[PDB]
Amino acid sequence: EVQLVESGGGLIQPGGSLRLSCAASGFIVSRNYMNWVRQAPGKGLEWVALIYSGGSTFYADSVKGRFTISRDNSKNTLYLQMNSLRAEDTAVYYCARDLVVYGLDYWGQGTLVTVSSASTKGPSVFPLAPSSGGTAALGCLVKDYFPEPVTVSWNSGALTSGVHTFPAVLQSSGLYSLSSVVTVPSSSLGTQTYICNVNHKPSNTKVDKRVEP
Amino acid sequence: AIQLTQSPSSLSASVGDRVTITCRASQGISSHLAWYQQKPGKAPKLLIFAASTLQSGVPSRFSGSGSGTDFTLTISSLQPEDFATYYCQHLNSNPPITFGQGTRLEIKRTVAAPSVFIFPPSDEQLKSGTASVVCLLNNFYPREAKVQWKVDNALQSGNSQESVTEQDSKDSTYSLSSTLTLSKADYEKHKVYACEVTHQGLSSPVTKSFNRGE
Amino acid sequence: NLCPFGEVFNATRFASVYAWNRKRISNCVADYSVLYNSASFSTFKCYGVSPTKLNDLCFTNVYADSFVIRGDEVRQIAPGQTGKIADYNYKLPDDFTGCVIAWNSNNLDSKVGGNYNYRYRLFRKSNLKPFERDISTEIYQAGSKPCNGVEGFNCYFPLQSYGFQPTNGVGYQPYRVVVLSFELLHAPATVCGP
Ligand SMILES: *[C@@H]1O[C@H](CO)[C@@H](O)[C@H](O)[C@H]1NC(C)=O
Repeated sequence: EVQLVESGGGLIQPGGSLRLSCAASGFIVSRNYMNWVRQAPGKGLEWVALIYSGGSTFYADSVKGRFTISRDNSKNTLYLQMNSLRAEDTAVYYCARDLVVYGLDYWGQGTLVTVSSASTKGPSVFPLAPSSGGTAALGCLVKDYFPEPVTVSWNSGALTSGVHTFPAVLQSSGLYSLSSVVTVPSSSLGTQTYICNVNHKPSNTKVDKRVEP
Repeated sequence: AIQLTQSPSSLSASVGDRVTITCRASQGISSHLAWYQQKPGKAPKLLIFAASTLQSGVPSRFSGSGSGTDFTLTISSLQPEDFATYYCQHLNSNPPITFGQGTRLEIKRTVAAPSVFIFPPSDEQLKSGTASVVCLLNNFYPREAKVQWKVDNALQSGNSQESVTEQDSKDSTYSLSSTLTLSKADYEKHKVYACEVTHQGLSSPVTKSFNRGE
Repeated sequence: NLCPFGEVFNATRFASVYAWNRKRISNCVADYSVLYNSASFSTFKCYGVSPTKLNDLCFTNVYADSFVIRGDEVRQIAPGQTGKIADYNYKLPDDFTGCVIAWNSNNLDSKVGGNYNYRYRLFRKSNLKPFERDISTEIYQAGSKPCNGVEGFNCYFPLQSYGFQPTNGVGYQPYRVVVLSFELLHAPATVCGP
């Protein structure tokens, strides 16, 4: 029941500024070594910043002078202030608790930071209706959004077997698009409702789409 | 100062095999190395620290060894859920820490052929002014698969995009979606929309099709 | 009445850095110049005073602190530094007056299977004051659940061994450090040069 919960990521114009937060439970951040690590899309892990319980801070060369790591003891929270953001800073940012000789044992879930001049756009959601007593397929088409990410679930999380949510594809328009599909028994098409729950945090778009035969 | 180089960069092996990844440090770091497992979309998970100590809760089929410059991670009996990218880290007690570049591990298994489905554009989308047609290949192995869009038997090219899931953690198969995009105007010029699938598990190509307006 | 420097520099046994050793030097004449150019010393840095000039000064007391760190940490033994050594093991003040002397000891202090006798403090709550020596072995509490002197999750032994192997990169090899401090009080001077 140790958890680190990150927030503050999203879309930011080049040269803009952004503050990430990491809210911890199960340990006291002011008593620990803490790191930010980042992962560019499709690439490896890059260490970013480190704060000591005694208060000393250290930084990767690639962020020196632009980033500041700090903490708030009362809120048990770790911060990453990022100024003068450039395209090469686009990454998922993780906070982690550091037992230096014992490795990085707990990590947040990651928050994606996209540094781009493009506008944010919420998706349109369209049903992929089941065709016409074996195994049916149905789905949701999540179309034309920016930036990543979207989250998709089925029946408010109650349906997970046979779900496939595909990695998004960038379209020549510069907008993302993806599908999420599920296979169910044909005999349940008239008797069970199917709703895909689509959330696009950067546009605060929330959509529940019923997918009827 | 320290560069860490993993080897090989990717690799495939069957359930029950014994797998070994190596990490090579440019100078002697003596035993200050950790191993992490990263599953798609998830944070890295600590497996091994001090080069051979199992992190609490981690299955004992994972073990590490080595010291100085040459280290190894071993999975004694590979499991489907061990599909991941694995990273080594220099456990530096002063900063800089560094990571290796990663080693991608995929599960080998028996050929499975895809179930194919085609979905016509929804009426809601057509009301907007665009039409997408979606073809789904479900639960196949191996990853290589050919999807050909045919529109009134004209092989379409340049107006479709596909996407593949990561390998499944239980059945170790893949799935694929291909999306043909058209304007509503172009969509209404044609009648037979069809999706033709080629895969090692299919004796002959499978085609799924519909006629617009049925 | 020549100064017992051979007792410090040629001591058969050196302290771990968290438990750094201190020697009072008093009532002798110190010929620093033979040390300054010894070239067996990879480090000889002076603060608030000048080398090539030391033999011409007089001091109330001289302290010689000595310990083993890894060569990559020797830069932390200086005023105004940060890091696990300066923050939690051995801390020089801003207005330090004295000299730092260091040298590789891989041949003595490194063992084929690894030497684990030398240790440093990894876990501590805040920074040492200057010239503070913390030798506590209390279990360190990383969460809010107290430890009651058992090791476990969020409950860590605060000291760790270096692990000096002879294959180590030169930055991770053992170095011996001697820190001379020059105390100039309002009393007569007891250490001078020729
Ligand atoms: C330490 O011993 C060496 C070898 O016997 C000697 O050359 C050196 O002068 C000694 N250092 C002292 C006495 O400070």
